[PDB]
Amino acid sequence: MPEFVETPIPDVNTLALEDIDVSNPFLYRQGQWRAYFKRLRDEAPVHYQKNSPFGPFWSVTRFEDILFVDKSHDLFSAEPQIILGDPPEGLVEMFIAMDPPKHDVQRSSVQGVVAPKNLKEMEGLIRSRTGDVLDSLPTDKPFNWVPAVSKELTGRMLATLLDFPYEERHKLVEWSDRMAGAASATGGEFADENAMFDDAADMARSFSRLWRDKEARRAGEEPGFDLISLLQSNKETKDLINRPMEFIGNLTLLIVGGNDTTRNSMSGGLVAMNEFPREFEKLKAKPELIPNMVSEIIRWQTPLAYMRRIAKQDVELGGQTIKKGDRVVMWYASGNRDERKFDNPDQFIIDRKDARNHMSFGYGVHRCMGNRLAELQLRILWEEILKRFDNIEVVEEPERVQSNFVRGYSRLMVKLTPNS
Ligand code: HEM
Repeated sequence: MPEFVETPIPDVNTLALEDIDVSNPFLYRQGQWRAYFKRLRDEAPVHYQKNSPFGPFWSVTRFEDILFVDKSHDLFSAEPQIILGDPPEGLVEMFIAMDPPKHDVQRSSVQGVVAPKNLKEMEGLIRSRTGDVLDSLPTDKPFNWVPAVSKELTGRMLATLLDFPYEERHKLVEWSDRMAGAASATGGEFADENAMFDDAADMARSFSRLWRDKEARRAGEEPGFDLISLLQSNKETKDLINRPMEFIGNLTLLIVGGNDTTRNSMSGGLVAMNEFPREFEKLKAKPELIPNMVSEIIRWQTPLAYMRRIAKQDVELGGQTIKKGDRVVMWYASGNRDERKFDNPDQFIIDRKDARNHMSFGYGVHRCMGNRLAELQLRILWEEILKRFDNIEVVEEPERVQSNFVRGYSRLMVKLTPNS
């Protein structure tokens, strides 16, 4: 797979409609994504690009149209992939890229790990880790929030969800980064197929051991609240290792789904607060805004820019005809900035009344399974921030990640001022 090398993105008004290529993974880093999507929403809301490095595709960029595509599982398929391109020549079936009814069967089998009753049992540990992390950070001198907080809290969460050995939690993050980030799939920075195969093999050995280990301990160990515990308590799933593709798939999806999304929500809120510092004063006055703010963070950031589908038949949309078999990209990042839905869509407004109606988790049968865990982690982060810090300043332009899919930060230099 060829690497994507950064070059300067031209002003969108300099281009013919036919030439707008929103698969470029530097649109986010260079700040051009907003104007590019505005033009599409306004002049070509259902747009066909016949020429791209990932092959041809439709872009759907308005909020209401994206809702329709996402909810229309009768017209659009999630199979075989939901990223714009393709993973390497043969690398792990996951229910995010499956249609009902098989989709439903697989998702039902793992969804209890994020049931409300279950999340209630994790809350104390999340809060204690969050507090410990924030207590460890330097004050009045800049540090990189991305490894210090966002990645650190996330890797700990991911290990808790499996019962993954805590001292090896980094491997979950690294394995997930390499998959999420294949150049061939998302225009991401990872171009070595061999390292992916090694990760795939190593992750399958690691999961297979942890399963056999936990079976051995469950003898007389009480089950915890992790996914593997729960799967080996439900009679339908207790044999899951005897179906290798479903076993590796469901576990991998859980880890990949919550890895960069939560990390980038955790980083993105500081970026939005730094761009609209009045909001942080508003928050300090009205701390009961935290739950609505979490929604507004998630909007505003939109951690995953899109999900892709294939048209099961010809479909009329936005004054066009999507043909059977065409790839179709639902641009959440565009829909969350659609002024037809959200007034002043680029402003971060903690008390925005319809923040909860964001599409960052999508809608329909694939709507994010981990949505409540993400919201719980983020509320707790901000509760714990608000107890400790009078200000939280970003001191350098953030470095943003190369990807058409992930909307994230690799460097975020922050200076904290304690309250007393
Ligand atoms: C802010 C954080 C998150 C964002 C923005 C996010 C976003 C998404 C999106 C856009 C989808 C597919 C939606 C669609 O196709 O309509 C999805 C699915 C999924 N997410 Fe998340 N997610 C986040 C956090 C999490 C976490 C923490 C986990 C796991 C603990 C997770 C697990 C999943 C899974 C398993 C699915 C597949 C659901 C299915 O296909 O039925 N997500 N997520």
